[PDB]
Amino acid sequence: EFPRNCKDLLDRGYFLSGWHTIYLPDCRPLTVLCDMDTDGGGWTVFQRRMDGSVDFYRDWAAYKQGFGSQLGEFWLGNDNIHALTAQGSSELRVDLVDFEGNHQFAKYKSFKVADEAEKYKLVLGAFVGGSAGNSLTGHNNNFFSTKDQDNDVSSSNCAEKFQGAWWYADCHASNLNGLYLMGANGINWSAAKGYKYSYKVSEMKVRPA
Amino acid sequence: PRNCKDLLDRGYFLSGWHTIYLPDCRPLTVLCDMDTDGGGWTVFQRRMDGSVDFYRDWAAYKQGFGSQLGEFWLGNDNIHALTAQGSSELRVDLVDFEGNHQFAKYKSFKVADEAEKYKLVLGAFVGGSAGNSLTGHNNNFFSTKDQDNDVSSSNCAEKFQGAWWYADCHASNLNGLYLMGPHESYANGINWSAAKGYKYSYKVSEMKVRPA
Amino acid sequence: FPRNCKDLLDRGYFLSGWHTIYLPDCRPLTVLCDMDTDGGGWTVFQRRMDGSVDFYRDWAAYKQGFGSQLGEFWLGNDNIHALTAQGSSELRVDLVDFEGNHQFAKYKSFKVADEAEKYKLVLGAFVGGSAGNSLTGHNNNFFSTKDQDNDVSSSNCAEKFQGAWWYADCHASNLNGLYLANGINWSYSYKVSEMKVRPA
Ligand SMILES: [Ca+2]
Ligand SMILES: [Ca+2]
Repeated sequence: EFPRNCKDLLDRGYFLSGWHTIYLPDCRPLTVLCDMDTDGGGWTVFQRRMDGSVDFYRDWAAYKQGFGSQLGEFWLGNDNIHALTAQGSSELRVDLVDFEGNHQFAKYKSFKVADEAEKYKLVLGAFVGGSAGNSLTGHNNNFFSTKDQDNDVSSSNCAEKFQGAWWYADCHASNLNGLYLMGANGINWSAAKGYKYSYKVSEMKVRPA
Repeated sequence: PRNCKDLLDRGYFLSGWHTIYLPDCRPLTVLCDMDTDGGGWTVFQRRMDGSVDFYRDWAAYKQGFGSQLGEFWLGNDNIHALTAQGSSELRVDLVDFEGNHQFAKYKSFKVADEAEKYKLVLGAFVGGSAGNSLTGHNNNFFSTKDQDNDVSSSNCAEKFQGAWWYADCHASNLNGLYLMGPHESYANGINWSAAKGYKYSYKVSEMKVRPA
Repeated sequence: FPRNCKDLLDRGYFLSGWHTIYLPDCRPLTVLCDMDTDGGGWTVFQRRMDGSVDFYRDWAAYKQGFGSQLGEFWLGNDNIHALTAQGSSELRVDLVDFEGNHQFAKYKSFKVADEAEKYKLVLGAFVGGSAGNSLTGHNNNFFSTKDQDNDVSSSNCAEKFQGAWWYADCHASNLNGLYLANGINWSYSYKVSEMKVRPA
């Protein structure tokens, strides 16, 4: 019928991950990538990196709308992410695979992204656990920044300096939306300042708690 | 459409995911191979990079798991449903690490219902450059690490890390660990034996069926 | 209602992906929409990326289309003609070399005639692109396959360069040639190729 999230789809027999249309709070249809395999399944994937084929060094407008390909890398769009997390309580999961096939993850108790008027402010709950480490520690309430709209608290333009949009505060390292390095490689996710971690694949996803 | 063959006849010339309806009319999105050996094949297993964990339990293999964007096991209940009626042929398409396509084709293929433990009902091997690795596997029950149904004293699924229609296992199979060996051409990816004592490594595998 | 990827883009489909559009004869066709590159709304009719698909096929194969939505494909000459038979359409060729460098070639006008006209190439001016005009001087050329030689060269161009294309008097391989230099060639070897159209 009118699935409201990937969890509803999973309950309806959809055991394989894939794209499906779900209906947002205002019933706006949105085709999203459902992770039906990982940690119970029913996760709506809003970010995916895997080979650096997609340019993520985009402006505010692009991140607002979303960009990329369903066949590969993408950013679902901030308005969409806000819409997906505005209702109820949602948990955040970050799934990563290093360049040797090791899967690692990080999970957060609650995750919400405010609307554009609030600069897509990140409302992040407690770090639940995960082999990947808590790279988003202290990021609760950080506003979103893109190369053309610096809403971070650093003297440098974080989004430019780390070539990517994120919920920056006082930036010191690149993140999952940074440049996909080739020949550190891929993208970074580290909980320890001064130490980078290279991942080939990244997926940020949400599911009602 | 009740299968990919109906879709092919319907004009769907490109391989890809489409919805079909099992006998009970319950919809199921399946990967159709419309290119290989005349097209119309319904793919129930696909491996390509070892991104998906195939060391799963009976419940997992029963329902199916993985991703439409990559590796997956369509699900034994689904596979049974797809092969329960009439006669279906089985095709296994592999690609080694040097890009060479190899295959194995069987005259008839069917997976029994869960009641009969998804027993493999395999007809005659009709040829294929990949060799007949399923030789003498007909009537074998399906075994997963948690649901042991082979005719051995050991739990084959565990020893070779992977669910399969084991009898008395000897080597790994298409559902085993996707190895990352030091050598790319051999002892890498997944195994399918061309003949007895001669194992070969494959980077990609697809198991598919088509009504005969 | 959507007649092409531009219609889909305009209706909220911002991510590239496969969607159903309706051709002039109203028959549905699932096509790959590039919603990202150069304004988006491009209908991709050819894609190469790893050499997994055999492109050395006959007239019938190229006429209907072949390949996989999950990878490499040729949408089909009848479909390409159908997609460009009305109004004016732009052609874009997006390529990626073996190091990740994206390059492109863009043409102001592009159309593939019907089968009676041997899917003749109707190509407008080269609007630009980092990849250079490799289709230079191919306007009005017929499409040729290994079993249907419609070129002007004494030899069988499609066979000689193992791939179907709008050959004149062949001299090199093209985007529909053997995927090996590695990969495919465009007047330079590339790992990924996408040919796409959008109404102008
Ligand atoms: Ca700043
Ligand atoms: Ca046993």
